[PDB]
Amino acid sequence: QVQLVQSGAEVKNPGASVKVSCAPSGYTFTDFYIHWVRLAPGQGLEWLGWMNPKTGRTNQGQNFQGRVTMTRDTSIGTAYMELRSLTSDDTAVYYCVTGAWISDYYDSSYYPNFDHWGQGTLVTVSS
Amino acid sequence: LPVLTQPASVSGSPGQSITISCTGTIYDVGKFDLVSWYQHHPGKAPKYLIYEVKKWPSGVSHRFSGSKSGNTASLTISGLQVEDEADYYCCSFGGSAAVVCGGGTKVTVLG
Amino acid sequence: TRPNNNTRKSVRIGPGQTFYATGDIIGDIKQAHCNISEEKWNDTLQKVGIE
Ligand SMILES: *[C@@H]1O[C@H](CO)[C@@H](O[C@@H]2O[C@H](CO)[C@@H](O[C@@H]3O[C@H](CO[C@H]4O[C@H](CO[C@H]5O[C@H](CO)[C@@H](O)[C@H](O)[C@@H]5O[C@H]5O[C@H](CO)[C@@H](O)[C@H](O)[C@@H]5O)[C@@H](O)[C@H](O)[C@@H]4O)[C@@H](O)[C@H](O[C@H]4O[C@H](CO)[C@@H](O)[C@H](O)[C@@H]4O[C@H]4O[C@H](CO)[C@@H](O)[C@H](O)[C@@H]4O[C@H]4O[C@H](CO)[C@@H](O)[C@H](O)[C@@H]4O)[C@@H]3O)[C@H](O)[C@H]2NC(C)=O)[C@H](O)[C@H]1NC(C)=O
Ligand SMILES: *[C@@H]1O[C@H](CO)[C@@H](O[C@@H]2O[C@H](CO)[C@@H](O[C@@H]3O[C@H](CO[C@H]4O[C@H](CO)[C@@H](O)[C@H](O)[C@@H]4O)[C@@H](O)[C@H](O[C@H]4O[C@H](CO)[C@@H](O)[C@H](O)[C@@H]4O)[C@@H]3O)[C@H](O)[C@H]2NC(C)=O)[C@H](O)[C@H]1NC(C)=O
Ligand SMILES: *[C@@H]1O[C@H](CO)[C@@H](O[C@@H]2O[C@H](CO)[C@@H](O[C@@H]3O[C@H](CO)[C@@H](O)[C@H](O)[C@@H]3O)[C@H](O)[C@H]2NC(C)=O)[C@H](O)[C@H]1NC(C)=O
Repeated sequence: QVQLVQSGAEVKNPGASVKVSCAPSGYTFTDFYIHWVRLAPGQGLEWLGWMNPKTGRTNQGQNFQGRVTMTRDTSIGTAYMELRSLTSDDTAVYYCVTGAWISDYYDSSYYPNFDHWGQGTLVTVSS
Repeated sequence: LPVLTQPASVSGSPGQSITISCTGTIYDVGKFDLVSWYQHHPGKAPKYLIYEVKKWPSGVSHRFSGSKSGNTASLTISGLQVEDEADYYCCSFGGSAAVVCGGGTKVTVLG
Repeated sequence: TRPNNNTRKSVRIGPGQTFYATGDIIGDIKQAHCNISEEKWNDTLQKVGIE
């Protein structure tokens, strides 16, 4: 079984920023892409962005740019997801997701072959 | 984003057959077969049971199967039980350069 | 193939004439390439060697 962990549940004030984690192993971290989604509370989920673990290329949802940013380090080998402008209505379970294999001759970043999922990072905010 | 029109609930007694669909736009699925379906179950981590529209990853009963026609795809089902109740979702290719997901649905199988 | 999926951004230079330069690239920036089955190439190489 592949090893996969996020940062635990988090708490903020509305309008603040978040730094949710994902630190998997079992495969070399530059093998498969990393994806993030927002599981709404009683509504359909929404898609945030994807990581190329091997390069600085990034892409995010067409509605979430500016609100979301997301980076990675290789000294410790972990990637961090960020989101500004939190509200009480968007409090949700934020999931780390594994993408498709990384090929240098064709693009598979957007393939939704999500074989592995994190345990879920709940975030809730209050005044 | 287009929240694909999932029917919020289609169900009946155990052993029934249903088809969870979700429909979008001419541009999204008309050039790819990138569709996958997921599960949610009182708050636990999700499951992953169909991908590439009609392909099975591994530990999945073949009751679940895929279908496609133009702007819409579906998750075909036959032979349900109470354990099959879950929040099923569809997420597929949504243009440059991302995926988009539907409105969700609950299989309210009775009992 | 060229796996990039590029796009056309428009410019006007001087009066009533135009030239086009690639726009913002969609998706991951992969590498361009060709492919040849090594078996058919190799059978060709040895068929030319025997000659
Ligand atoms: C020009 O020419 C070039 C070639 O010269 C050509 O490029 C090639 O194209 C191929 C076709 O697209 C492409 O093939 C794909 O390969 C994928 C993976 O490749 C191999 O890797 C794995 C090895 O597994 C990893 O990870 C495990 C842990 O899981 C680990 O234990 C292993 O050790 C290994 O470790 C990693 O790190 C190592 C560190 O040293 C490293 O050495 C390893 O190499 C590795 O990086 C093997 O198991 C495979 O057999 C492959 O041999 C392969 O996954 C992929 O198939 C999937 O994608 C298809 C679409 O491309 C789908 O249609 C298909 O269904 C497959 O779907 C699986 O994967 C998804 C997730 O991506 C999953 O959701 C699915 O359910 C399914 O998973 C199934 O298995 C898992 C268990 O693994 C189950 O849990 C599931 O339930 C399923 O049963 C393709 O086959 C090839 O890579 C590429 N070559 C290169 C170099 O890029 C190019 O296209 C040509 N182009 C032109 C224009 O000419
Ligand atoms: C490779 O790269 C190309 C671009 O270089 C991508 O192609 C574009 O993909 C985007 C999706 O990211 C497409 O977006 C759609 O554009 C439509 C254009 O609308 C105008 O033109 C049409 C047709 O002429 C008119 O009918 C229309 O009235 C407009 O004048 C939009 O209308 C679409 O918006 C609607 O649908 C989306 C969902 O599909 C909804 O979210 C919107 O709210 C709205 O209801 C849509 O945005 C774009 O058309 C593509 N262009 C071309 C030239 O192909 C490829 O996707 C990319 N491929 C990969 C694999 O990365
Ligand atoms: C190549 O370099 C050029 C700069 O020389 C980049 O163009 C610049 O892109 C930025 C970011 O999009 C533009 O500024 C933005 O303007 C919006 C207005 O809505 C503002 O809200 C943003 O905060 C930001 O300031 C900038 O105008 C633009 N430069 C010019 C001359 O128009 C370009 O993006 C680079 N290429 C790539 C692929 O990134």
